[PDB]
Amino acid sequence: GIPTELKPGTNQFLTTDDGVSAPILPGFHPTPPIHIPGEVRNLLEICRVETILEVNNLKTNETTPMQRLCFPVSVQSKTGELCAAFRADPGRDGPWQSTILGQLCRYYTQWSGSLEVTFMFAGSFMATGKMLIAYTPPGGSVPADRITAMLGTHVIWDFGLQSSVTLVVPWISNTTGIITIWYQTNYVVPIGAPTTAYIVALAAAQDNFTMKLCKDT
Amino acid sequence: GIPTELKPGTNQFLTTDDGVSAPILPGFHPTPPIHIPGEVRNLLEICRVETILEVNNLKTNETTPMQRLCFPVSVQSKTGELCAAFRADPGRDGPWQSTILGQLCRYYTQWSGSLEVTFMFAGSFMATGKMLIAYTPPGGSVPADRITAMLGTHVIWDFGLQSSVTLVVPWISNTTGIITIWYQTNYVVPIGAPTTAYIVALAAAQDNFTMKLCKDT
Amino acid sequence: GIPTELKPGTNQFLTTDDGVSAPILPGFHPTPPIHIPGEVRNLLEICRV
Amino acid sequence: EVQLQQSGPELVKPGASVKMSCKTSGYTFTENTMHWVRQSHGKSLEWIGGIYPKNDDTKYNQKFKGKATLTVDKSSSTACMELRSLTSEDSAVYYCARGDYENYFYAMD
Amino acid sequence: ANIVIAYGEWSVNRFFTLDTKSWAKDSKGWYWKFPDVLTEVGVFGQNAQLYRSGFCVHVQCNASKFHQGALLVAVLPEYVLGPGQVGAVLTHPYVLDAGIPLSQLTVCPHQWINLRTNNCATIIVPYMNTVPFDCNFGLLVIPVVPLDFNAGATSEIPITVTIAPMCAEF
Amino acid sequence: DIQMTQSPASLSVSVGETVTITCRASENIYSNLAWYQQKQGKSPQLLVYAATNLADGVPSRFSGSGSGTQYSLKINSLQSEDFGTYYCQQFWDTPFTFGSGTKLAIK
Amino acid sequence: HSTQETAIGNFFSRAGLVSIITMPTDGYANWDIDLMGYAQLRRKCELFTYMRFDAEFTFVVAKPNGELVPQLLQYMYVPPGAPKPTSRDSFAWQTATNPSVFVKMTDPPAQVSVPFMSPASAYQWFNMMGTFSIRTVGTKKSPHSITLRVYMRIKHVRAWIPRPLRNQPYLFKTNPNDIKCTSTSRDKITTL
Amino acid sequence: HSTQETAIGNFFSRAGLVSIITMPTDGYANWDIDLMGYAQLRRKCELFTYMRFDAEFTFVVAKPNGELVPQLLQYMYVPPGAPKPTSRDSFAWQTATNPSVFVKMTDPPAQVSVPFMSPASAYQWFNMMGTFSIRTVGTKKSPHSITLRVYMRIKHVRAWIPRPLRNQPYLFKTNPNDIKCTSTSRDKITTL
Repeated sequence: GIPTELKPGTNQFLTTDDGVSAPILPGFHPTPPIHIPGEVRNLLEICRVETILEVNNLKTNETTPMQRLCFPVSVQSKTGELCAAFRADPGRDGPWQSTILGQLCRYYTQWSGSLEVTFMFAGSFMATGKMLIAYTPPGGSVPADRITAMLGTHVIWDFGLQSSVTLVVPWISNTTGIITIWYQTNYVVPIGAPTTAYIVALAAAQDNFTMKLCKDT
Repeated sequence: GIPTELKPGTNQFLTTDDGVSAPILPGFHPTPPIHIPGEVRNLLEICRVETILEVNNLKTNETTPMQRLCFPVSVQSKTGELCAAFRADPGRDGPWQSTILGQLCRYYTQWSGSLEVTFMFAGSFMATGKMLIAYTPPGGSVPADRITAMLGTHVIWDFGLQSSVTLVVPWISNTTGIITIWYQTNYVVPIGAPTTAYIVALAAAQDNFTMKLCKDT
Repeated sequence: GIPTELKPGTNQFLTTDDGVSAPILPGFHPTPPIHIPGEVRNLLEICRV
Repeated sequence: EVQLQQSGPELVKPGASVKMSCKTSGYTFTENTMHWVRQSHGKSLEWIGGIYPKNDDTKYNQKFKGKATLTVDKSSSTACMELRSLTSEDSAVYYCARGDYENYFYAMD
Repeated sequence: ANIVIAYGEWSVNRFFTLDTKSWAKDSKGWYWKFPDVLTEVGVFGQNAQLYRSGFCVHVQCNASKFHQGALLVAVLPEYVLGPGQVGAVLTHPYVLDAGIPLSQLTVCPHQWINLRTNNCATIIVPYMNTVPFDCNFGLLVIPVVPLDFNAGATSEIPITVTIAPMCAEF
Repeated sequence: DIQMTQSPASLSVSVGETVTITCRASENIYSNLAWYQQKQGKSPQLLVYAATNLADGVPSRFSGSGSGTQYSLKINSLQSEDFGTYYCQQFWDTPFTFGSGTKLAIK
Repeated sequence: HSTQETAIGNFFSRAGLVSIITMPTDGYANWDIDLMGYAQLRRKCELFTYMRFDAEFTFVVAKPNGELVPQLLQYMYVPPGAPKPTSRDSFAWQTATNPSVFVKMTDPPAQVSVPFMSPASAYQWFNMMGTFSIRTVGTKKSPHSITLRVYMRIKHVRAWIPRPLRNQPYLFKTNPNDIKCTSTSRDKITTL
Repeated sequence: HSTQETAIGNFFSRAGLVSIITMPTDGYANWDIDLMGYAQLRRKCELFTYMRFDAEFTFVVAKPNGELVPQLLQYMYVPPGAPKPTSRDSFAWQTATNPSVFVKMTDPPAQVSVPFMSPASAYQWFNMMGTFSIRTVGTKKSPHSITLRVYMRIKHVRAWIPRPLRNQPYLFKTNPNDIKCTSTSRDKITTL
């Protein structure tokens, strides 16, 4: 026979080692598979679908989690007030824990890419007004008022015509950004129409978003 | 020599493992085989031959098993009476335990396919009459009378001309059907001819019948 | 190295097993054979006389 | 002081059943186990079975598999035993003994 | 075209006629063991005292149209229990005295004899053995349906068996 | 199945002598053996368990020994309160088969 | 980074401990095959509905203290529907249709593979692959405590119908039965 | 489903236990080769008359308690017609025409193969392949109890002449000798 000597690493079991074992039943023929709609080749497909974040998170809303989905806007708010401000880190606990992206980022350590945030206006049809959506670059400071947040990345959202926009976060890394919603014009309502509206926030990952170094939690 | 390390699974014996052993006698020449009629390549050939079921199964026939083979038909029976009714599951104990198909299905767990049932009339030549052979689809109910069994799968068997027919069970699965024999016309007999006849039931598996997951009993 | 697992039948000695052993003297050259009359290829030749 | 009090003897018609129960006191019931021993005539001893009331799991002798049936009540701290299909030779003496701590070994005191 | 070929493939030449068995209502069954039962018949009488031959057997029953019944004829290679032209009688036709049930007897080559539409049946079987030159196979004829007839008719129905050996090499 | 018997059938030992009693087992338990004292009309109690350690209420006169399949119980000396019978115990496997029993007398 | 690490195959690829079996001074332990045994590997499979996967098993035997003894053990697989052994001397251990793996403690851990056992095209989580049986060979007890652990990998992963994850903690084993918020809180809306 | 599982080859393929040999504190045990030893694998072969098969054998040695001891044993095959050994020191063990397999208890089970031994073209069930011999090497007794089990597979299955199965239970070993109905019963004909 061909002479050989056992090298170090014999008689061991490695959990990440991919071997080829011996089938218990050599003559068993399994049921042939059929085409099943909704097939997923990679976890990137699950991260690209839009899901609802929680911007309304508060100690008072613990009893009624249904109000956590949306945040109110009313006629009482004046020009220049800050409606909502939240940091976006997919991994950390917060508004991003409810989305499917933040949950899939818990099984992984290093993730990076670009993100997207979508808003929806469920208010009355005859209501009109403008909303300032600003994003502070990572490492900056919180905008003090409306005029200091216009110098950075911003988009004007007017629900009198366009009901939704897409804010693209340029870059994120974990080895964060500041999304603030400012009041531009006061909420305009006619007679008989509701004086309080709700806005639902959605988010989805882009194609350049990558992940690695699997770690269980 | 070529260095190698023993992977997990060394020094074990698997009952389903197909190896190549060392012949005890290296120079022994066995007797060369010759052509033997009646060769069987697969167990499907044994299931396709027709065999006799037991429809006459009763507590009284235990002393004389010879009467179990056939079931009587007489002039006393009127129109609309149920001659015989039996479920067909090849595996379960019952009329299908006597056939070679039911015995081969005992060594296997999952079997499916189509079946066939054949009847034979051993009665007198000058006798005439009609017989209703009905099959209830799996999951239905037992037919109450003759008129409710005609709506389903049925065949008219008249032994005045055709002495046998083939009833094909469309589908069976194990993860049953109802075969009933109803009286259509009364048994017609002339003078001097026997007033009681016997009918023998035969059954055979079809080509689409498959079996797997061998389990001993 | 190429991973492998020992199948049943390792560390045994079979009397009818034909192997290839290691020569004790690697450099010894035996005497070359010469043609010897009366050679027998098979025991059938002895039975036919 | 550990004390186990049994019931009184009964007269059973052959073919009927019997209810045997003996209360336990002086210790904690559920942490330990219970056993039964039959003394056949004239002099012999045989181990009927045992019950450990944490699951409850039990083990019986091969011959008593189809006769003896055991159950326990942890509210009154008692142990019960049922015997069915009594025959003429089934007359014997039964004992109530407490076993080890989650163990059937360590011979009963 | 009722010729039944076994297993799908194929002064010495003449028709040997055995005895005619009387088959009544209370009967059970008969069986013959080839070649042994044929060794005392005709030219083979002094021949048997190696043989390679195929066997062609004919089973004919003469009965009127007023009777009723059915028989079963089959060829079982190496049939061992657990004999002259008279044959023998099975004491337990259900197990055929083999301990083997009668319902599965149809696995072997067979032809149904029904007194209604057919008065005769035949089975052509070749020689099957591990050694080509040598109780090869028995012939089992047993009624599935017993005889029933009105009083005044003939109570005995003769059953004849004729042996016609084909391709005989001695 | 596990099976064991004692030897001999019965003994007679007066007060103040040595009692040698043995019970042999077919298989080897290696560990556990117990002895029980059962008088007339009363229930047994534990004396010596695991062939070595003795239970409460038992004096130093009772001492066990033996290893493997050969065990013994040495009683030195005998007292007038020791009258009764002895048994043996095996924890090796279920079900447990007890001893045959041996009766004591006074010479 | 490439797409190979986030792929469906590498997400179920890493091995895990699916069972813990301990034999005191019983003799045989029957363990049913389940992937729902522990919290890990459970939440991951509820992300999907239909799943088709081959099963790879690993048999690791040891004592409570860790030392190895030259004792021979038997590892048998019981297909679905086959009767379970009631004891060590029973008939189920001599059954020919139940495969067996004879390994010792000095023998490095054996690896067996179970093909797809379901009659359907894929498993439905919202699943019985059969059960095992393990005993020490011989008609007598073995004076050694055996504590073994079974490792299970997943080969040839196929996925369908992605489902939303379950935020609430699990109650029972066979059913997904005081509601808890899926995210943390903060005192105000404008606070970071 | 495919036709590969129901094929004649895969029906006899699975291994089984054909023997149980126990040596008390004798020294040698001679066991004759028979496939009729147990109920399983017996009823299966009576379905057919002529059968041609190679034989694969497995020698597994252990103690009653299961622990392994470094003791050397001898496994010898005796062809049909050869004399059987009458003792351990006899001449049959030094015979050159009787093959031997030298294995230890730590040595994993050896596997030997027996070709077709019959002078005819196929076996007739309605069959002696020879006998074995096993002893412990040395001129002195070995202070260890040896209990071994032999596993037997079947390679290159060939079948002829399908026969009806035997419904009645077996009586003796060499002959297929109170008749029992092959099926269950019911109180009426029209009842389900």
